[PDB]
Amino acid sequence: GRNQGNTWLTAFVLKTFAQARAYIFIDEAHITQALIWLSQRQKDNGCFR
Amino acid sequence: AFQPFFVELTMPYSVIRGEAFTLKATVLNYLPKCIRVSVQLEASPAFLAVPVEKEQAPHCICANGRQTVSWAVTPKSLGNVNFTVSAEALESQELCGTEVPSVPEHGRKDTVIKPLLVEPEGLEKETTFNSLLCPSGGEVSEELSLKLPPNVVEESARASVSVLGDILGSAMQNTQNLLQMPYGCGEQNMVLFAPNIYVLDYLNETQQLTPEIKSKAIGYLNTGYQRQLNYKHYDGSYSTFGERYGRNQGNTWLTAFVLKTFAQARAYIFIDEAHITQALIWLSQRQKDNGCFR
Amino acid sequence: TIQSSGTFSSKFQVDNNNRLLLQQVSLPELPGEYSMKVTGEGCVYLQTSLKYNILPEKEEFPFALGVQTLPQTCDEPKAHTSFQISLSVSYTGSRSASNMAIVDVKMVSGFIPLKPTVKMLERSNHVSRTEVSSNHVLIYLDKVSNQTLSLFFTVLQDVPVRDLKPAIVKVYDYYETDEFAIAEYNAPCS
Ligand SMILES: *[C@@H]1O[C@H](CO)[C@@H](O[C@@H]2O[C@H](CO)[C@@H](O)[C@H](O)[C@H]2NC(C)=O)[C@H](O)[C@H]1NC(C)=O
Ligand SMILES: *[C@@H]1O[C@H](CO)[C@@H](O)[C@H](O)[C@H]1NC(C)=O
Repeated sequence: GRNQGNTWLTAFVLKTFAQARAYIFIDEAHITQALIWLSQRQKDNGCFR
Repeated sequence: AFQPFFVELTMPYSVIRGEAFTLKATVLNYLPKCIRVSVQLEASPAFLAVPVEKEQAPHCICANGRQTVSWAVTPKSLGNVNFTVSAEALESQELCGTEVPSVPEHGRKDTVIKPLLVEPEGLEKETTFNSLLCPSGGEVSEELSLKLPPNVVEESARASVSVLGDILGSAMQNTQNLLQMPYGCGEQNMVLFAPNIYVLDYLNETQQLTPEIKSKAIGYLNTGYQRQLNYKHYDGSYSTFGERYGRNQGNTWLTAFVLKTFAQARAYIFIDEAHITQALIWLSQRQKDNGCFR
Repeated sequence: TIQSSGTFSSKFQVDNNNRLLLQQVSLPELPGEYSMKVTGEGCVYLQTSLKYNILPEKEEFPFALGVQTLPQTCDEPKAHTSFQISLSVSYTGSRSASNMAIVDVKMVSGFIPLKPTVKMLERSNHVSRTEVSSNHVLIYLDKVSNQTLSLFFTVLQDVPVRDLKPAIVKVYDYYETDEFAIAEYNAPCS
């Protein structure tokens, strides 16, 4: 639960999930949830550990 | 336990304007002894009692003697009214039959006192009014006029007033009930989960109410949300059965009602902050820049 | 202070302890006029209510409660007791307000239903709550109807002797602008 993970693959893809969001439908929920998970990990000052 | 006498009656009913119904009275001797009982009814000018058995007295019967004893009466007043009858056994009259003991204990005379309702004439309603006064260490006064008498019925209309602040919730008999997975359909399931959700708020808040059935209703709600996972949409909206209807919105009472409690329910079993922001961001989209979106 | 036209003025008082106190008072005037006056700190609200009966003899109106009582008269020694009353109703204004809620069906002065329990028990028309009040009948939730349907149900004579005035059980709400649309008929066996 209270952890993060690798992001190359999610960063690599989350665009193409949004290029792949033409043929079969992935929502703008699947990308903002990905995003908002990221915004949380940011500290206010520190390069989050 | 035993009594040899008991009174059965004619329960009148909430009855019509014309009050001449059918009031009877019947006491029955289950003792083996034939005893005279002198009987009458305590009446008043609150109604127009009429002596059916005017000249002759319902007198005397024996063990399990059947006799029907009634009068006519056509009241004037309306509302619940008590009717007092009395039946007493007297001595020294061994003449109604061969003999009459007529020697009871402290339960000597049989007397019965019966609140009957009379329904007034016409269809019933009222009219009220609502007035506040809020002087702040000062004085305020108000006038209220109370009149709509079109097509009026005789002596039918009355009124009153009050004010209150009540504390000490007594109890909870209003509280408990239950239903379930709607045997007929998944359509009435919207009215299932909707009040189901805020039962969380009551478990402990109430101090009279039954939290356990609401602690059961969460047992249900631990399935309730799982249906809402199914009743949602992919883009984010919600329907009775959900997506396969793309470029549209849907009702929001239920999602607005819940999405907080989804976030009060996000303690026991885990729903993410994704499920709420996706709900949200679906909403922000529907907003125009200028128009109250159609 | 509760002051009226008829030289009448009743006073009341309220405090932390009278907080929870209901102060009921009525008056008999055909004049309805209620001047009041108070004092103190903070705000507080009192309320009124004026009871009265209506429907002595209303005239006919848009809606059709179709009720029929019996074979047009008792006119036989066995009757006044067993007579199945068939009720057949649908208003047309049925658009985009709610689901089917409204009904009222009750007994007259001295009449007890049994099979009426069982006929309501039977009815279910493509969708139904099988809802019941045990003095009334609730089979209504469904989609907009241009049809009616019906039913039929009797009583037993609880009252042998009954002064002349009927019972009529009507509730009628279809649209805000029009008159509220009553339709009626009593029991004829009398
Ligand atoms: C009741 O009347 C309505 C009137 O709208 C009927 O609904 C439609 O009626 C039109 C003609 O006015 C037809 O062309 C349609 O085929 C009807 N169906 C719909 C839903 O559009 C309706 O069929 C009638 N029956 C009930 C019980 O609603
Ligand atoms: C009538 O009887 C009812 C029920 O016993 C009682 O509550 C009410 O006070 C009585 N009214 C009187 C005494 O007139």
